[PDB]
Amino acid sequence: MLQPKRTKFRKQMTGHNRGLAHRGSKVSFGEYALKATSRGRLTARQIESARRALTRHVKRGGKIWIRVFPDKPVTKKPLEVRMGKGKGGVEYWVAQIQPGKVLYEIEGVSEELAREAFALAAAKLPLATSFVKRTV
Amino acid sequence: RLKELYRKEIAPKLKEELQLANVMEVPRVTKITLNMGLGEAVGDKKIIENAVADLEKITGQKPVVTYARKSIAGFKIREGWPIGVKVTLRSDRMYEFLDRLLSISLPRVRDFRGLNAKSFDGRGNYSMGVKEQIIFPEIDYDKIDALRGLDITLTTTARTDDEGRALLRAFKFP
Amino acid sequence: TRNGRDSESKRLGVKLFGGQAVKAGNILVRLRGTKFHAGYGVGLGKDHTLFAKVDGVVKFETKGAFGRKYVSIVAA
Amino acid sequence: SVKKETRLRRARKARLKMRELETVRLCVYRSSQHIYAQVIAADGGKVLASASTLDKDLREGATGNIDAAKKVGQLVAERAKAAGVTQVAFDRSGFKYHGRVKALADAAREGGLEF
Amino acid sequence: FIVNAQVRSDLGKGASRRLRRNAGLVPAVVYGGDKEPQSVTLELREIAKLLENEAAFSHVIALNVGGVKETVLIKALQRHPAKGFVMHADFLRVVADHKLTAHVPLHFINEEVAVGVKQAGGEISHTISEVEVSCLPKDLPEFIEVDMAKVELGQIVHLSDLKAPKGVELVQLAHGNDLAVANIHASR
Amino acid sequence: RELIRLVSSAGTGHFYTTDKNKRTKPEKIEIKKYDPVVRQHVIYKEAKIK
RNA sequence: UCCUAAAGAGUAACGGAGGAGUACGAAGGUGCGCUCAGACCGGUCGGAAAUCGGUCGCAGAGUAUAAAGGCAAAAGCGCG
RNA sequence: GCUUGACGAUCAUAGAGCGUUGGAACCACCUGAUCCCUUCCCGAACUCAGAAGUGAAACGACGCAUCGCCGAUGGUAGUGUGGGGUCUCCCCAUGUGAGAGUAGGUCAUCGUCAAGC
Repeated sequence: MLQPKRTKFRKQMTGHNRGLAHRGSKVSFGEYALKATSRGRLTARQIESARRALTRHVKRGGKIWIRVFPDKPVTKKPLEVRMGKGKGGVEYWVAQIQPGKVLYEIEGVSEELAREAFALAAAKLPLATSFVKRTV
Repeated sequence: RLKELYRKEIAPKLKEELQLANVMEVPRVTKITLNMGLGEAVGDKKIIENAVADLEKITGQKPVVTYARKSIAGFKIREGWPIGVKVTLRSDRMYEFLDRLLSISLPRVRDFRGLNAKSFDGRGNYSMGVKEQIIFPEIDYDKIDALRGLDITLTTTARTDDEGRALLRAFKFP
Repeated sequence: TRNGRDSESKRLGVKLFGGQAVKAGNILVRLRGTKFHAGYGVGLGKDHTLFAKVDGVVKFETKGAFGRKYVSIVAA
Repeated sequence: SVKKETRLRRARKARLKMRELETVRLCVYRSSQHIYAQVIAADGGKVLASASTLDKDLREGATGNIDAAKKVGQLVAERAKAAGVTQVAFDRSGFKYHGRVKALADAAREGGLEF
Repeated sequence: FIVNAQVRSDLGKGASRRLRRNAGLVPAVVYGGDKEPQSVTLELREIAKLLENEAAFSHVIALNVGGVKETVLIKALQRHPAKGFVMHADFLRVVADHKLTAHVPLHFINEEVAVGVKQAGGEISHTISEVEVSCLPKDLPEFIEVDMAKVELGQIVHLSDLKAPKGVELVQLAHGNDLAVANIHASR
Repeated sequence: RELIRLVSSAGTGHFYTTDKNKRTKPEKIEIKKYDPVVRQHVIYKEAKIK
């Protein structure tokens, strides 16, 4: 799916996900957008699954922007493995998202079809999202 | 020469040929290196100074034997340590410098056209060839196989392109 | 492919902060390469340790070009 | 310039050493025209007095030579005997120690002005 | 366009945060000119009905605190990132003889009759709306028209190809950064 | 780098001590340093550790 | 040596990243001399690139060695 | 008194970029190396006999505000303490409080010293 092509380090910490998305919150490239209203994580096959629901529902045209990008490595321990024998290996990638972050954007589409497209997209996402328009 | 040809001819007219205001935006010619391509078969350390034995007798001056920057593992091997040769002749040797080729010895070997038309890279062009290391006064037929090279263009020593063309020439030789 | 082996944590930093009385031998900044520079009466040791060469109080000015953070001691 | 900064690229260490150290300074000037001198005392920023080669006694015409550099060695020295130091320190100031630079200098040693 | 406003003689984090949840107000300021900035409180119910209008930002909007009235401009409104309501409206004044930079929205009128839409199959690509201008206040436009009745499949209309009220300086043409305003592109 | 020794040319060994690459320069050193005892500087010869 | 480490020190883990078990008689002192790299280009053997000649340069270079922190009053080279 | 020198206070509100100039004093060249020497070969380096020449280049002050650079107010994020909640997070009281962004200054402000007008 969506990875960085390289990374400086193979592992990050766990970290936290605090604050609001004061950046990433405006519809910067399209006319309509799926903005998240709750915080969470998107495991890069939630990214692609909602992307495939969008492009398939429009069926004629329009340009679609993917504003989110999974950049941090997430590491699991396998089974039959005791705690603490070094940090486990990377499995997937995750974008840390805040309330207010624009996830997807679209143009060239009617306002009734964009709501029907981002409702297909939001059902494949573990977030509480919303539909927004371009403001100014 | 720095004489009747230089002092009383090249000086006073060049101000109003270009509609210039005052005196010393006349250019001057100072420097070009040998840059004899030492970097081939350079790990010798006995016949780089064959180009010292080449450069001494005909140009009258001791070379610097110039070490480069790199360990350039693609162009050559850096074990052949000094790959530059450079000399500055004098303004009091500009007499015989103007008078050693393009006065007596312009046929280095031959040119089938010396047209001063096919290079408008705006840095004061000319068209003449001097690259053989054999064409120079006071040389025998063969006591050294001293085959080397010598690379002559010129650039600007002034503001624009037009400043050099009547200045590079002194006589009516193409 | 194996991690461990951190070092033993050299205790660097600004000792004897910027209003304090000094005596004329005091180590004034332990330092890993002159993050602070030498003002009026301070010394600049070999490992870039700043040391008071006279008595007084330490000032911590910012001065000059290059944005040097200086440590100078004023005999006050 | 290519000339004025490359000597102030060389005039760098003693510039700022004698303000750290607070001792005497001899801010001279040489050129193809002239050879000057002017002295600053033991604090980095105090002018003593001035003495040019535009001084009243030797504007005779061969001004600023190595002949006319030894005339300057006892010249600002009398102007620094109202100052009160025996030794005096040497601004190289990007002026390479081969010509009028030392001939103002070494004529001060006989001229009551020690180094 | 008229806004009612009040005095707002108490400032801070927890004060401004309790106007929004108890009183239902928004904080604001007017500051512009060579004059004194003034803190202003204002109602969220009426500032959202002004932002309903298509020409909210590129239009002279009247405002009164009491009997005092000003030719006011909306300069850099602030917004809740999550729920999208207005907090801190942040107005300007108008001194009627300087250049008064603002944002002006775009129209893109002739999109049905386009040689890259009709004959050759292509769709439009809005890259930029709401260009930021600098214009004297009587020549403060609501709109800037963008004509796309001759753009072909592959042709790019820039801001160099743009237009009207002629007394309106575009800020991006003042520098070498010429911006691409729309496209017609082949479909996916 | 193997350890050397710098002796005086008398019946006195003050013996400042250091090391060098003898795998580069197989001869000795005749560079001369300060002496506390004899108080003249002297030809500081080979180690000769045996 | 950096991170974790919470803007003074310090601070754990079979936590995340790398290194050392030396070099140097000059690679030190000093005296003296002296300042990068980059794109831009000139093809008869190198033509992405050298020899370097000179034009816009805007530490991005270099530091014996890991990383951090530092530098021009150089904290790189030449030579006595 | 101003022109300009000569090291310094202050350090990109002082910085770069686009015209006019100064010749007398200063300043760069220039004429050349004889007598000092400078050369990894050289008097453009630099050492100088100099003052035959020259004010454009060279630099210098002196022009002009696009750009860098400073930058409110107000808000916001954070946060010490005390208390809540639906507690991987926020809210309330209270104290504090950015960063980024938002009209625009400006071809800076100083200090001693001197030859000349």
